[PDB]
Amino acid sequence: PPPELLGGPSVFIFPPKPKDTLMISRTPEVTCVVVDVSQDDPEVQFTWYINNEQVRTARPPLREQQFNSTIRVVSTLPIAHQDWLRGKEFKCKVHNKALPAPIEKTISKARGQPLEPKVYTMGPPREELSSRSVSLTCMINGFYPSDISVEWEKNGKAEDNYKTTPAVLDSDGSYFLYSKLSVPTSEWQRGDVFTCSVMHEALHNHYTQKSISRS
Amino acid sequence: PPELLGGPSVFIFPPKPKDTLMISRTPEVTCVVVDVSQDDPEVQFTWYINNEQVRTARPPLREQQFNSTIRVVSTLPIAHQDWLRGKEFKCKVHNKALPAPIEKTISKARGQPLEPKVYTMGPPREELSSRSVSLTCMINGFYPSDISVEWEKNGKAEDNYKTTPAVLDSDGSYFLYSKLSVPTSEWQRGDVFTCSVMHEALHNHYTQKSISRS
Ligand SMILES: *[C@@H]1O[C@H](CO)[C@@H](O[C@@H]2O[C@H](CO)[C@@H](O[C@@H]3O[C@H](CO[C@H]4O[C@H](CO)[C@@H](O)[C@H](O)[C@@H]4O[C@@H]4O[C@H](CO)[C@@H](O[C@@H]5O[C@H](CO)[C@H](O)[C@H](O)[C@H]5O)[C@H](O)[C@H]4NC(C)=O)[C@@H](O)[C@H](O[C@H]4O[C@H](CO)[C@@H](O)[C@H](O)[C@@H]4O[C@@H]4O[C@H](CO)[C@@H](O)[C@H](O)[C@H]4NC(C)=O)[C@@H]3O)[C@H](O)[C@H]2NC(C)=O)[C@H](O)[C@H]1NC(C)=O
Ligand SMILES: *[C@@H]1O[C@H](CO)[C@@H](O[C@@H]2O[C@H](CO)[C@@H](O[C@@H]3O[C@H](CO[C@H]4O[C@H](CO)[C@@H](O)[C@H](O)[C@@H]4O[C@@H]4O[C@H](CO)[C@@H](O[C@@H]5O[C@H](CO)[C@H](O)[C@H](O)[C@H]5O)[C@H](O)[C@H]4NC(C)=O)[C@@H](O)[C@H](O[C@H]4O[C@H](CO)[C@@H](O)[C@H](O)[C@@H]4O)[C@@H]3O)[C@H](O)[C@H]2NC(C)=O)[C@H](O)[C@H]1NC(C)=O
Repeated sequence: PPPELLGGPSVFIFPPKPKDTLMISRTPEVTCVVVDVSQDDPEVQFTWYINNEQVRTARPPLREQQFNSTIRVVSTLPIAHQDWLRGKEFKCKVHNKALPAPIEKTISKARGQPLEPKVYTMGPPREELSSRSVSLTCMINGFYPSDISVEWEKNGKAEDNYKTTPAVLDSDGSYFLYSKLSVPTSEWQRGDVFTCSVMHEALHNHYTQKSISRS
Repeated sequence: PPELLGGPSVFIFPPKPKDTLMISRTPEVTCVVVDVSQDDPEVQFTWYINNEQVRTARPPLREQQFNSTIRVVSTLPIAHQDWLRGKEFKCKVHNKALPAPIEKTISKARGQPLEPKVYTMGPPREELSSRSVSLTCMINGFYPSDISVEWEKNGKAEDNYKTTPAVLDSDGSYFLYSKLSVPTSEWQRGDVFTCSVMHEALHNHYTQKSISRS
């Protein structure tokens, strides 16, 4: 017994990944997803706008049959990095015969003066040194907007064994988060250097890093 | 199960960890019904614990919404141990517009509870030139994710702290960090600050860790 789809399709819009918007070598994209498209009225057209001016995307929509007997259609719009970072509004309008009227969704970066992250590394608590692994902490305070990218390296090589908290709204309207890298105690004790790297739009060259090793 | 488009929807919410973990408080499970129509405003709730029907003394609260709908809230006070021992709480929602009653269930995450490891860390040396410094409480290795974290100075509750959501770690336990912002002058003169944690895996459901310059 398939869905009745009495309301017709629904549309959702998604922002680009922060790392894509912050790296010139990458191509950030805004994405418009349409769900609950019926087999009977399967055709979907997208119109894209930037600040209410129509733009073209050179990528045809991706159409996918779903388990619940519906169709899902995805339109992707590659954008200029500064269009996003300068706060322009991106709009997608969706056309479908099952719709009483075209559906519009809009998205843009959070408004307000960007504020630079202050990045700090902290070593393992003394209590932890007796275990097989220790925790290295990267504290990242005072940034805005919340869009940010955090990674860890060792010897110019990416580290994988880390977890980062969601960004948290602080009392002054800025955001903070922490990232925790788990490393073998032997690596810490022998003097390996670990680096927290951060990308955010308010940083010079959108990049900063802070290192830490046993003293 | 027959789903009505535009009809009411139900969401169920767990008790607050601090309520569950303090014998003096009363934890409650909450059932919220939204998109209730003006034409059919009456909503009845039935509650169950492990499928045994129970009564709540709390009449449902009906509230008009800015979006022209009605929202109805039902609160079920529960025994601390019913939550902590993993019983299933079920709310069944009755409304004339619904083709069938809507049911939602909730229970504590299953698995051996694991005790949080609590650590405090002082401010980065770089902050010392500022008018305020950040004190960090790192809390690792706990399960389930239900936890309460506060800060004190001597014995009084502190202001100006924020705590991250719990994050799922690589070994399936959870961690979080809490940040307390204090005047640099207070830190420099050796004031004592305390990170306090309540979690079901702790002895007496409580532990704390202090931090000061000396
Ligand atoms: C039949 O089966 C269908 C398929 O299963 C099913 O379709 C689903 O319908 C749901 C609604 O009925 C719909 O639910 C929405 O989900 C939103 C989030 O979904 C993202 O994450 C999900 C996992 O949690 C994924 O499953 C989704 O695919 C989606 O994944 C994201 O996709 C984007 C675009 O691809 C992607 O970004 C892009 O990534 C690429 C790389 O791949 C590049 O980097 C691009 O640059 C980049 O653009 C993300 O990576 C990816 N994210 C993740 C996590 O993976 C959710 O946000 C929606 O909630 C909002 O709306 C509801 C109700 O309207 C509100 O109650 C709720 O509060 C939310 O409100 C929004 O909140 C915002 C602020 O927080 C606010 O700003 C917005 O304004 C506000 N929105 C509005 C206007 O309300 C929503 O729940 C779901 O996505 C569908 N599933 C899929 C797979 O599409 C269908 O329902 C079935 N039909 C029937 C009848 O059963
Ligand atoms: C008309 O207007 C109404 C009112 O705005 C709209 O109703 C909304 O509908 C949404 C869905 O359509 C629904 O979204 C779900 O949200 C939940 C989480 O919501 C919590 O957090 C929100 C903030 O982010 C709040 O706005 C919500 O009110 C809710 O807050 C929580 O409330 C709890 C009970 O009061 C409270 O419990 C406390 O702790 C215990 C309870 O037992 C103690 O007793 C204590 O006393 C309690 O206070 C929580 O602490 C409190 N939490 C917070 C953070 O404040 C979300 O989980 C859920 O997402 C699930 O499902 C979606 C799919 O829908 C899925 O994508 C997710 O993966 C996930 O599984 C829903 O998104 C809103 O909650 C709801 N808003 C309200 C106010 O009820 C209507 O939608 C509007 N109608 C139309 C047509 O537009």
